[PDB]
Amino acid sequence: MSRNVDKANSVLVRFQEQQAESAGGYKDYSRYQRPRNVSKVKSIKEANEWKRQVSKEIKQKSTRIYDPSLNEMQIAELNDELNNLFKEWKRWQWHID
Amino acid sequence: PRIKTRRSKPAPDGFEKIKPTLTDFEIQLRDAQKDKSSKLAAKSNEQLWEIMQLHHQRSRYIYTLYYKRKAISKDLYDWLIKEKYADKLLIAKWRKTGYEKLCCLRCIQKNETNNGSTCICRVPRAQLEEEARKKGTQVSFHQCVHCGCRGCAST
Amino acid sequence: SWRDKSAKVQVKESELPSSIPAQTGLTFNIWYNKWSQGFAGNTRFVSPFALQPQLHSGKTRGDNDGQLFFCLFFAKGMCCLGPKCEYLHHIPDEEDIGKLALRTEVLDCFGREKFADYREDMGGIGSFRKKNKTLYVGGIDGALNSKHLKPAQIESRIRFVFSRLGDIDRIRYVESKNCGFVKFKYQANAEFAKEAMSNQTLLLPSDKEWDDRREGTGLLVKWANEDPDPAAQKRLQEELKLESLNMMVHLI
Amino acid sequence: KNLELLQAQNYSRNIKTFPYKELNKSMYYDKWVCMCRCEDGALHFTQLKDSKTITTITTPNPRTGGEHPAIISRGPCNRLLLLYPGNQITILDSKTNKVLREIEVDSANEIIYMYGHNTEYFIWADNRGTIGFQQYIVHSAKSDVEYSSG
Amino acid sequence: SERKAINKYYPPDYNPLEAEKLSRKMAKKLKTMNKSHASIRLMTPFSMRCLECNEYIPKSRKFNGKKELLKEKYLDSIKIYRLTISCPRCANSIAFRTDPGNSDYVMEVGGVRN
Amino acid sequence: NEPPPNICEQCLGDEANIRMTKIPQGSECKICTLPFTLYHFKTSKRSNNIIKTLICVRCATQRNICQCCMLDSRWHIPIQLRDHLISLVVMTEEAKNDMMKRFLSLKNVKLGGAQITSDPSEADNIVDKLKNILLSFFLYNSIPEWKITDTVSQLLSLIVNHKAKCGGLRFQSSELGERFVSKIFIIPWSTAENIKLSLSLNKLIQLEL
RNA sequence: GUAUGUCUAAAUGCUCUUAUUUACUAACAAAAU
Ligand SMILES: [Zn+2]
Ligand SMILES: [Zn+2]
Ligand SMILES: [Zn+2]
Ligand SMILES: [Zn+2]
Ligand SMILES: [Zn+2]
Repeated sequence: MSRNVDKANSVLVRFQEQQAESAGGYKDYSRYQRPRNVSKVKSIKEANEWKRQVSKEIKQKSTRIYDPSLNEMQIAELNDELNNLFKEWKRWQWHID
Repeated sequence: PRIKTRRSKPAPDGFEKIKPTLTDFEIQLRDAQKDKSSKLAAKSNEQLWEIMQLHHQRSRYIYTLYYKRKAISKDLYDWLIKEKYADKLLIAKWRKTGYEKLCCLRCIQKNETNNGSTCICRVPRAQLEEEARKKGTQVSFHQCVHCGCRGCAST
Repeated sequence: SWRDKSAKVQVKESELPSSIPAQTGLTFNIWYNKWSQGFAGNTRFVSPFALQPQLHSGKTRGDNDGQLFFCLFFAKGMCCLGPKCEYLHHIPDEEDIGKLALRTEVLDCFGREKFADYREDMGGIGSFRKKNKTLYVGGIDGALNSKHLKPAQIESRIRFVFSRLGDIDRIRYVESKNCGFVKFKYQANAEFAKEAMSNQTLLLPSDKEWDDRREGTGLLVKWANEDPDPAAQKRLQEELKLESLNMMVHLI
Repeated sequence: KNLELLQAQNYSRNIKTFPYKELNKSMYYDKWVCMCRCEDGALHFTQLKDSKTITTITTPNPRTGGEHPAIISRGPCNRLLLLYPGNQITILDSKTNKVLREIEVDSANEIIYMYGHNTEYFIWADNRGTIGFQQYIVHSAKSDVEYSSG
Repeated sequence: SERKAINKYYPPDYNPLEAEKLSRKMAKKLKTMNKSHASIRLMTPFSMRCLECNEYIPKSRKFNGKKELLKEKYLDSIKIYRLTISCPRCANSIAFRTDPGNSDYVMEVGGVRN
Repeated sequence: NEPPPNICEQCLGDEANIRMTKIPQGSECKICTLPFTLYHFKTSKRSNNIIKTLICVRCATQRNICQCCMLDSRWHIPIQLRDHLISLVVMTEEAKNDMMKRFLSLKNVKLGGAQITSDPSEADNIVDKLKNILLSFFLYNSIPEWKITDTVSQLLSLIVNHKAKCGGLRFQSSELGERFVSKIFIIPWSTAENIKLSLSLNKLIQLEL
């Protein structure tokens, strides 16, 4: 399990995380992938967390896309990615509450 | 008390009479000796104070029966002393003049204190009160941080 | 009139004063009392208690002995010592302020060292360099559980909470910034107010979201970074001048 | 003609603990009656089905603010259903002390009934008569009633 | 605390099978582990030119690549891999495949061998 | 070697005997964050709460202040105020930086003004100069609410916006109000024209944002 | 000797597969009869 990722997703760590989730309510919304279809999330806190995560992602995307080699295609691709992120964020701002 | 290990003989004559009085104390002690999650410094201190008081009280009871009331045999008293029940030094202090009402020994360790003196408890309420009156303020101290002893003095 | 109003206080009994931390992290660090191996959680949670001062405020073990400093816990609204507390339980009156006005430079009305530099977030116990009586209120959205209220209503609510807590100089709610500036007469009073209203809900019993006030995040009450718009500045300057004049008079 | 005192304890009268049925090592059901004392961030539950056996189980209280569940009900396999204000339900394993699931029930009305020995689903009910299994809704909320129990 | 640590501490209740099951349940949800292009450190055997900016990355030069499994195996039961690299100057994704028929590699729309 | 503590007369107390303990490198000074000896005294034996020194002697010297009070050694005024007065007749800029503050502390220049305060010559002169220099109901028509409240009390919840200049006092009692009216700056119930105009303008301003 | 750095506003249970590993790390060391 060299290079840290393996360590992170080693069974023991996972178990610990699960335990934390069970007792006290420590989740790491960084750690899990954000769900595709909203309205399968009855809790508000979770939703908020997800929204926050997406915002963070968007910010990250923004930070990188103004790099100096602007003509490279990665940046262009991200522009679409950025849009997608924005859309997701908007969706997360649903009007149930 | 310590634990019996056939070192000293089980007990002298009149222990059966007093035992039920000083066995109430044990229960109290047990209640005291544990995690009262005090969550607060003052509260924590209070339990210690209570414990100290309890310790004092048993000794006083013993002392009272042996010296003042004199209803218990010398041998029995000696045995008690040998055991952890009574405090020997405390008893001695009590027996001496000016120390009869005495919360605990470490309230008269002059070495201990930051200012080279005894605990305030040892000041008779009278004097402190008088001082307060002279000043303008009301009665200043309630109980010391060693042991809860509102007006320990012999007065 | 706190003296003749009551003696007793007993705000939150020592059975239930507080649980110790709130689980961020995986493991609990014994030395810092803070959860470790992770940081996910906005952390600020609403006070379970509050200072309803008219009910609570009272004589203390401190009052009799001649304590200067007021009870932080009382302010927060959770002083389990109550009448046997050594710190004072009332809203800082003028006389009291006057009495501890010598010390009020170095340390707060709670008897705890004011710092030389402000905290970067203006978040707690103000600096001794800059005297202040002026509190930033914030997180009013969060403190009201995202309620669609009128700004005016919010302002009124703020006034109600803060007037009770101390002699007000002046208050401003702002729609654009989404905040509530308050200014007091006495720094001590301001400090007390801050202590009280840290992590407090602005909601009332009559509101429909009273039972879920705990689930939100409380008021973010902090110190005021001075207002830049010019009239205010001018006023401040004038005040300073007046103060200087007073000082001069005292001297001569 | 004779009675004896077996037990005295404090409890939390606002924690609604439903009596759970259970099958004997013989072939009938005993009603177990249950009481909950929520103190110092722990839950304490004194149960009995008769005068011969009184058990008390201790569990931590899952909520970080240490707030009390309104309703508590047993599920299969050491599952404990804990209903919290705002219609939030925590399933806790009573043997491991682990939090298994956190469910937010989708109802503006206060949940007033929650039972777990119905055995893949539990049943809950609104103060307006919404009844759901957890999932599906067998009955919708009425405007003209209020319930406090079930 | 020391790289050759014999036994990692477990909680007093740790049903290992159960734990494993739990992990599995929370592996589909997991971000890492449920993804492709897992990282790797590799030296470049081909010694090739980055097709965009013509940067002549020579033999044995070390990179933090991404190894990903190609689903279409060679023959039957011997896997082949895509091994992503970036050129030092321009950030163009070079990669290559390991077709083991010739005991060597194949370039994959990154650069050219020379 | 160590220099002595600079504690003022009002700081220290009113008595002819005080006992204090010195705690060498006790705490870091608040200004400089640099170890120094804490002196802490109890004033009167029995009077509660200690008075610990919060600053290093050097820093005190530089600012010319009580090591407890944080006030001018001479005039007993907050550093700002004392310095401000001097300026009126230049002020200190404490540099609020981890490293730089320490450096500043170690410098021995008497920062700004302190010199004047120290010397009988200079302080006195400054003082002289200063001397010379010296020698329900809505409410309409800036001043603080604590003054307004006081005024109301004298006359016997009190809302007042300043951008509006519109103070809606609510005693919530018909007795208090009817006493208030008889016992007596426009004050109706729930150059006049000019005033009205100004008020209107204020209202407009309030309402545009 | 398992490198590193920036980046952070405050669906539920179910089971079935194994005589393995898309395993990762190379700082460590390098010869014949
Ligand atoms: Zn004593
Ligand atoms: Zn004592
Ligand atoms: Zn004493
Ligand atoms: Zn208190
Ligand atoms: Zn002083």
